[PDB]
Amino acid sequence: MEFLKRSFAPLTEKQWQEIDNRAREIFKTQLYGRKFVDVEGPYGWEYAAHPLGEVEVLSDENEVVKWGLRKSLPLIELRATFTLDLWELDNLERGKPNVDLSSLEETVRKVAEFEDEVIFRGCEKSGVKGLLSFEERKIECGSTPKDLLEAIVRALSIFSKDGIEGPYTLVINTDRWINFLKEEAGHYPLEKRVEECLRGGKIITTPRIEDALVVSERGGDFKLILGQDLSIGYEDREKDAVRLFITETFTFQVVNPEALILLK
Amino acid sequence: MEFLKRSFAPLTEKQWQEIDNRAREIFKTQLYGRKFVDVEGPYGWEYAAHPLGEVEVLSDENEVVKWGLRKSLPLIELRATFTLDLWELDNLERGKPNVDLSSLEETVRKVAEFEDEVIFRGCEKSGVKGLLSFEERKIECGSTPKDLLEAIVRALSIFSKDGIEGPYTLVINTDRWINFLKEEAGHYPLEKRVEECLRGGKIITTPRIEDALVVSERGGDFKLILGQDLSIGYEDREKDAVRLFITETFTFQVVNPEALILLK
Amino acid sequence: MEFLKRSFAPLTEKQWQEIDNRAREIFKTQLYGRKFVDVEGPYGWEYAAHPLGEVEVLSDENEVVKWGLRKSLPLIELRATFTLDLWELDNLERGKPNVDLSSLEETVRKVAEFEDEVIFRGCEKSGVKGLLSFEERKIECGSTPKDLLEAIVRALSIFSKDGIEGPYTLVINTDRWINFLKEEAGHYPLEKRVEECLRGGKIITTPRIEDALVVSERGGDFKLILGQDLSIGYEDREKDAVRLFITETFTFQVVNPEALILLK
Ligand SMILES: Cc1cc2nc3c(=O)[nH]c(=O)nc-3n(C[C@H](O)[C@H](O)[C@H](O)COP(=O)(O)O)c2cc1C
Ligand SMILES: Cc1cc2nc3c(=O)[nH]c(=O)nc-3n(C[C@H](O)[C@H](O)[C@H](O)COP(=O)(O)O)c2cc1C
Ligand SMILES: Cc1cc2nc3c(=O)[nH]c(=O)nc-3n(C[C@H](O)[C@H](O)[C@H](O)COP(=O)(O)O)c2cc1C
Repeated sequence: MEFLKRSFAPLTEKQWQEIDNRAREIFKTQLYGRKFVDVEGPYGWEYAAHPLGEVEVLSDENEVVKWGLRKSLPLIELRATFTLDLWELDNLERGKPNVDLSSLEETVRKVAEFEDEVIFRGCEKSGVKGLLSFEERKIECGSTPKDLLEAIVRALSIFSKDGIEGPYTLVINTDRWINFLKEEAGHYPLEKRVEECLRGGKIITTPRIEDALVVSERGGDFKLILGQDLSIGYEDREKDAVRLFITETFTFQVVNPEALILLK
Repeated sequence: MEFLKRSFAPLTEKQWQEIDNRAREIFKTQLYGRKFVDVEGPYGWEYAAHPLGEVEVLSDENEVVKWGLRKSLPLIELRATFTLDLWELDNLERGKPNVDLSSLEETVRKVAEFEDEVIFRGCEKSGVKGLLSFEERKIECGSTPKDLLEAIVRALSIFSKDGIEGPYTLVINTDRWINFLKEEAGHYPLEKRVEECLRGGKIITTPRIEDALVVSERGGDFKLILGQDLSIGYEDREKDAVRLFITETFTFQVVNPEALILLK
Repeated sequence: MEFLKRSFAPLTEKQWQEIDNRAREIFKTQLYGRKFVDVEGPYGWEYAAHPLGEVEVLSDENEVVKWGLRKSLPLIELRATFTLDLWELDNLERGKPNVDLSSLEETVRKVAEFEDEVIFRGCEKSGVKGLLSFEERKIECGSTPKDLLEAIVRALSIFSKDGIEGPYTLVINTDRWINFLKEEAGHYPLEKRVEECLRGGKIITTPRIEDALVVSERGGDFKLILGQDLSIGYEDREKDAVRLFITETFTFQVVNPEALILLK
């Protein structure tokens, strides 16, 4: 929106859309949190807190007018600034297809890592509890593919007991997955066996957690509340480059922990 | 709305509307805060916090992704419960015009006093700063009517210097006003002189502050944010009476302190 | 107009209009000169001098081609620059109602004081003669309200003798007015008596002169020639704030001194 001072940057429309395309690609391929959680629609740049629907009573028991504050979740606003050399973008205007945007790539990766850290591990300052903070939803597993399949079927049985009925995904670490493939030596596609024992589910390999994780895709369980989605604006010009920034206002909420099962 | 479990109370429509009329009368005549502040429209029972439009940066200066929470004002939810004898309301159904509602009257007065305390003195727990907490907007005065008129004209000059241009009101204590009338012995109507020196303003006498107070009615200066306006619901029936409650979700915000001048 | 480089400032339309509203309020409430003088319409940013309709003959008496320059009043162009923190305005974009504009307020007050100094006391460098520079239009007065009323009726008689017939206003100092009220102890509203003896006039209390002053509102007596009215533009960005400026091109002319009577 107009708060992103994009129209005041010394960048043409083509340069802005190239930066936007690069950031969108990297964000789309590196936002592992947004692959299984539900994303609540942006409420605007002015959104400040998400209602938790609770009252914290702070009055004495003898008082006649008993009152209390309303519990809410404050929104986390992040701004990561990066400088892009202006001569390289002017070369983009000259016809250069491969324009150097390494600073933009690094900043986008850092922002995606920060958002995934908030989603998975949470933030204590903002009051958000991540996926990995629900220890009561944990079941053990082994390093054998048979152990993984048995853990998956046990997780499905737990989901059925809890009333969770929907598509299931396996959020497993990349290295762990690489290893599980290693003990699978020609017998059958391990990914296909996992998907079959996931009742037609899919596998999400992410370098954001150490152990594995199983969630249900039925929806309405894992909200990602957005005030303003990932956006790029302009701050100032440092006489050789332009200092752009990536901003996003958001919070996270695990509504139903029963739709979550941690392995190992 | 339907959260107020009014339809489950053993009260007919006539009894509910009599209770509502009595509460509305007492609230209308005893809500001195709502006589000069601006009332933002109710946002619903689900409103939790009012955006302050600020960011509290909580990241280190060396971090690449600098972030911060969004500042908001939590809503104060108050519930004051009262029991009304059911036989008296059934007598209301018999044709009794003067039905005993003394408990309702006392509870309404207590709720109005609580809201005015929040508006004027504020609450530290909820982060609201009241009118009387702005000491930098204070000018001295005397116990002589001439001193009051001079203080009023000085307050108007201060308002003109600050750019505040609108209708002005005098929020003075009842006893103080009674006294100022006492030193006015037949010379001229003191209220008329005050209103003339207020540039056509009016006088609000309230037993909610000790000293006097001057505000401008131009609007957009003193917001009273309402989530749910003053409403009456039903909790339970104590085998002889019905335990009804008065609920209200609200917060207060002094946007422009320049529209406020405290006397004495 | 486009000379005010407003479109090149890192401010959205909302921020510009908030700054404009604040400046307009303060200017409207603090421009005591523009409350009784006639304001000639803006002639544009290119206006340079106001014709006085005179010729200053600079040729010798023996010359055959006698010539002379045309007398004019040069326009006074003022630029007062102020820096507004950009983070506070971005908070305005976040939803903050009370945005800090203290620098803007101080600069607006300084500009208003400068314009009133030009109007009342005048400038010797630009050739403008202010209201207080007409000593031949002076009548004595006293510190008693009766003395003020007698001075007002004498000023009206002088106006009638001079042929000035129109609405009359009293431009009196704030402190002086406060005092005159002080000697008025319950007898009658002194402002009403002054307005009645002003033949239905009004009272303008200003902290811009020491003594009092009486003028007629008939019009066409006190011109405030404007080239460009009070406007706000943008100069540069100091890497944290934006250096905006307030500009105005104007001069002043007392056409008929007979429409002016100074008290004390
Ligand atoms: C701020 C506040 C909010 C309350 N909200 C509710 C509510 O949503 N539902 C409810 O039944 N009681 C509510 N109450 C009151 C009590 O929880 C309970 O209903 C009852 O009034 C207390 O009865 P007791 O004296 O047996 O504890 C609330 C009280 C306060 C002070
Ligand atoms: C959470 C957050 C919010 C920010 N919001 C703003 C803003 O609204 N406007 C702004 O100009 N800078 C904002 N910044 C950045 C700085 O305030 C400033 O603009 C600049 O980026 C810092 O430059 P410095 O290295 O000279 O301090 C924000 C930074 C963070 C971490
Ligand atoms: C620059 C200039 C402007 C003059 N303007 C006027 C004028 O507006 N009206 C006028 O009657 N005479 C004007 N005069 C001339 C004298 O003021 C006067 O009219 C007459 O010509 C002189 O006669 P004298 O020889 O008796 O002085 C002007 C002369 C000069 C050099």
